Amino acid sequence: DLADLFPGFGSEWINTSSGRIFARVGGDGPPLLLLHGFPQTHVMWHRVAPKLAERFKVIVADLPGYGWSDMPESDEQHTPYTKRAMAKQLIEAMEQLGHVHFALAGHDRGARVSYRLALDSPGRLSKLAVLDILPTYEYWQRMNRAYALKIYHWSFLAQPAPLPENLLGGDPDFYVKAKLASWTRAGDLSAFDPRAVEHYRIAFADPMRRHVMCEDYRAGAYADFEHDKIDVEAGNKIPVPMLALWGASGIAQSAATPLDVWRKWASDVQGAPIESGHFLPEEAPDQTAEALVRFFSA
Amino acid sequence: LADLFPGFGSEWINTSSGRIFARVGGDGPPLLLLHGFPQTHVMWHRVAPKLAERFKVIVADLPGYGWSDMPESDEQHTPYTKRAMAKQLIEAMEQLGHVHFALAGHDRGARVSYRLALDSPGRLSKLAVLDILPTYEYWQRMNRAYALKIYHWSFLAQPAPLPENLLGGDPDFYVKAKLASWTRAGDLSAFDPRAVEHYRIAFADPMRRHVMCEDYRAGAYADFEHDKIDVEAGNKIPVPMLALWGASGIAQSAATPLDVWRKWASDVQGAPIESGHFLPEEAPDQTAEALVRFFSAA
Repeated sequence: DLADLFPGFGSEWINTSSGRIFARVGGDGPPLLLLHGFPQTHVMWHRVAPKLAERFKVIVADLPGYGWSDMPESDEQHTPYTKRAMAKQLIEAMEQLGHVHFALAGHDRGARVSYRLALDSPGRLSKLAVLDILPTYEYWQRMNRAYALKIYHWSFLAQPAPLPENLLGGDPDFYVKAKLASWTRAGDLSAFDPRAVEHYRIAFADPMRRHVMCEDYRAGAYADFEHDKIDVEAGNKIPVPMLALWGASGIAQSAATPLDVWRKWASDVQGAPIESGHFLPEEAPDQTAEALVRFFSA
Repeated sequence: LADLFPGFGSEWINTSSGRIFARVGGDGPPLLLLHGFPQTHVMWHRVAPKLAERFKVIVADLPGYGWSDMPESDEQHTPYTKRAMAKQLIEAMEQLGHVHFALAGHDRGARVSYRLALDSPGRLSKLAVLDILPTYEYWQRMNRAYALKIYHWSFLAQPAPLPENLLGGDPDFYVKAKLASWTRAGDLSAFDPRAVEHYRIAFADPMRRHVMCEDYRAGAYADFEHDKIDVEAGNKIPVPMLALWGASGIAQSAATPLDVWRKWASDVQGAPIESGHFLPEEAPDQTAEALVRFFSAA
């Protein structure tokens, strides 16, 4: 019994060669794909997608393996949950809608899908927005005591199965709520819509879903990092005009500005802090929506 | 629970910070053996008998571990800082009349030991640390590879009750996962099954698990801070010390251990042992011979 947090939006099951993508679709105008991250689902956009739906066809997609999207069978390399493979799957999903050139905003894992998409297939993107991430390579290259403690879950969830799966099963409700709360500015669940939290909680209550999320982070520690590394060493930069938003108290933020990081990764990047923790579209939807609307409006 | 030290006495030693449980046997110069995580004093059951031919062997449960009392922690995890555990073990040895003693530590117990040797070198005749580098060095070398190898350093250091809640769902799984994963063989075959029972039973207690996390929280914070002060002040252990490490243990990853220990100790000798992390259980002969040789010399 989950709430419909996108009234007026349609519900689409988009067939891909790797399984269905679930999407809420609303609005008209240029296509804009919105990708959620961990440990959420598409419903994390529920406060900003209506604002975007004023000017765009907004596709609010569950990542491969997340939410109501099918979970592709993983392999030893976690291939389907590498950002390269998710980007390819979402490109195929977007093609099923006849969208071969689209705007993309991603948050957290979905933002990693999104910059990887921009690196692999920049022709697919009109403009890219990434919310509160640095490239996965940068997290791993900056790995030190302080970051290891802050994003312990990057190493914890990347442990070989079934260690994180089994530990996550010890208190999945506590864990997903602890993640949501601890990454907000508030430090509790008060920034979230209780109906959205229920979406996240139900998704996280499913051990197969939790395993996918670990596959995602295992990809994030290995193949995703390797893919990123190849780009850094080749000097490959995202040519897609890009917006990098981050929470003043979000994950990506540190002394050195996330914009300065992305400038090494993107030829055309503007950025701005949002007074927010990690969950920009829910902790600060008005500031987030306006930033995206302003950046994507063309 | 099996008696793994036949002929060893049992002592509950009062300290200001709770009772320290220890098996005591042998005769000769006092030698304190300290276990680590997720073990208890019984991990010495294969080497202490040989040690007890030459030494008065005191096989203690760390403060908070095994059958030692669990001082209530605080927000700084003070009693489970290695500094505090060392002071409590000094007290305990004082109760027995041992103001100057030999000390062999493994894992967390080796962290207590080198901290003891930095804080109160006059208390130590000689020091052996088994399969560790200083906590500072683990954190200073916490790159992507090492963050994945010892993810638990950052996972168990997460604020309570996060790791405690995950560990509580299936504690047997985690303690066995840890014992297995750090051995050469990657399973539990190196361990006396009766010893595993001791470890599993200790780990079954939620308060014991909490202490373990407190240990790791101190490890991520106060312990690191205390180490940082000493390295950045150039303080070196002046106690003749033996560093043993497993060729397949934790210490050997991230750094060549003798090179690291030479920065920390003015009189250090080193020997790898073909073993995983659990030198005295995976390589009891080689470990006991190295310890006897080292402690019987000067």
